[PDB]
Amino acid sequence: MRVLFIGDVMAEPGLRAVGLHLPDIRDRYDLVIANGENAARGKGLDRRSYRLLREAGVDLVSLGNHAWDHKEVYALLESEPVVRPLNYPPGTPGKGFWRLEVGGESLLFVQVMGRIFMDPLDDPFRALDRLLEEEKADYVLVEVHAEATSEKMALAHYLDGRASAVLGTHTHVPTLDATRLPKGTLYQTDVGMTGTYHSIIGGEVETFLARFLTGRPQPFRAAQGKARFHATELVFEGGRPVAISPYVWEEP
Amino acid sequence: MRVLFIGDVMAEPGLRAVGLHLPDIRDRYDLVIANGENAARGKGLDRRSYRLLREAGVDLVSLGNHAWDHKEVYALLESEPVVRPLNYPPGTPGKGFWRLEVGGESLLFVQVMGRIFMDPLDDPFRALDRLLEEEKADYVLVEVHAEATSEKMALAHYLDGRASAVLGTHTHVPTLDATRLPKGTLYQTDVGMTGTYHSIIGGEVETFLARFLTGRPQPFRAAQGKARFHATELVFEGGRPVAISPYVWEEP
Repeated sequence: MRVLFIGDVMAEPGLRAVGLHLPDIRDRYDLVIANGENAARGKGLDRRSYRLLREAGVDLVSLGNHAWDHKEVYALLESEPVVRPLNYPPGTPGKGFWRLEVGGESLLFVQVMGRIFMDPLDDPFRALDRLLEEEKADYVLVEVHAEATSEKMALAHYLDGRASAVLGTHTHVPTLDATRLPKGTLYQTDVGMTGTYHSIIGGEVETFLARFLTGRPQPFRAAQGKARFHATELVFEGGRPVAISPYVWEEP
Repeated sequence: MRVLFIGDVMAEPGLRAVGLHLPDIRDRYDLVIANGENAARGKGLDRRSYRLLREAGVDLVSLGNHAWDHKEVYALLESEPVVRPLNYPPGTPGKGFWRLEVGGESLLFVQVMGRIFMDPLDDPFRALDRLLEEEKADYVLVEVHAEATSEKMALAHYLDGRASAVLGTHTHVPTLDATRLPKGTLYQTDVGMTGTYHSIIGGEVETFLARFLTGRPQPFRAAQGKARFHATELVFEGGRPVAISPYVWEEP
């Protein structure tokens, strides 16, 4: 099977890039997965954004810690192809994984959340052991939403030979390190954000700068401008991880 | 002038890569700068590491938060082309910037330390303002050694039009976002590490994997393996930043 994972869809720019370009390339994949944690104006996921992602060809959407920003996410999380970090404590709405079926083969998608430099949560390492224990598929893709590169790599290595591929997100900047670990698992530190980089982490330049220059609070505002579409191609065949390719498209 | 910035040279592997490869391409540049903060076994810069980097063709070595690990740096800081973060408080040994000379033109190089998810230091934003006011040069290259991508992009935009180029480091993974800001400043979140990626951030996989699984301390151990040479090329001509290009060389 051929899978395309779309990195963090920011606000309008991110949504526009996906809706504008994905249709032109959907023919090339069996499944498309995209992180839509900030798909709604730069904060949370809402019904509108979700429908737009799906209409562009997205089969499954992952979140992050900005997942509870909208009340519209709960409805989505319980009846739609949407997943929040598995890493969350018991009694947390939604699912931490999703099983995708395609042409006789299955793919288990798991999103997990890093802990260093972030809010304390369940051990992502052992949460993955428990999940891989009771859930089997031909291929396993694990999204590591985290700040620390070492933590992402520690998870990749801990998952080597078990997961088919491990892709990191949340850092909003694409990495040039796509490779395969010793036991054959594909890995990339960060797929990057899809949205406009004519910003600072997707936020409005002056607003974030003021945030850094004054040390005082600043209303979050999403930047607007031409965007970039960042995703990573993954090929899985023979129960094996075959290739990983960072992809990029620019809004004319 | 053509400047080459070699990203965080890790341990012996990093050193081996620069020693073997830099000599082969040195003639292509007027200036070569390399972050050597982890050059000594992974922690600090010693006489052997520095001498090796200089022998390969490195004109100026930068440090960072691991600059004080090896006490041999203090003597190096007083007489050799070595700089530590400008960001540090008064009374800190060594210089925080350095002026290089080529073909009559001048290059002001400055390294600055990030503050988010790091030990608190002076405001780098206003520190750069103070430096750029008193120090002038045909060109200005700023190294932003930080963990947070938002802080690196914030420093880049605050420096737009003022610095010829702004390159990030400390993350140990090259970013595929080399571009130019509105006022013409060249930028890149992270040049990446030069050393063996058959590890995690350069440490032995088991060691760091044990740190995440047990939550108990593990002394740091540098990993040995085949290394990669990661750097970024900078073209400065006519007094304007002309181009930025990530560079890669794999050790066979």
